Amino acid sequence: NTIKGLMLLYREIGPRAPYMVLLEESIQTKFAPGGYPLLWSFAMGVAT
RNA sequence: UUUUUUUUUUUUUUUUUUUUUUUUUUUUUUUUUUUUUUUUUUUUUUUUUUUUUUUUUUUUUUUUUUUUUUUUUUUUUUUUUUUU
Repeated sequence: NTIKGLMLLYREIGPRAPYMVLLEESIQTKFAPGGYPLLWSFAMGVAT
């Protein structure tokens, strides 16, 4: 559910969304793993 | 035709209970660390006219039958007798 909301937030940000870390947007913190540690940990499991 | 029966007799106020006694702020975490140009192949080579047959020969008028012969009037019964 949290991931689904984030994708809508990413679409809402605009053309500056991919360069969020470069501009150091405060919205970036909500995107970082830590708000969804369980799925991210599973995601890194298959990724590796 | 008709012959019975066909008023009434109880009871019918009330007696409880009905306030309250707990809890009810907070103590975590929450940036990032990879990868992400390309390396082949990619014209064509065959074949592709024609050779047969394709008139006709039979039959195809007719021969029977086809009027008629019966029957075809009628002959019974057909008021009433209780009760109410």
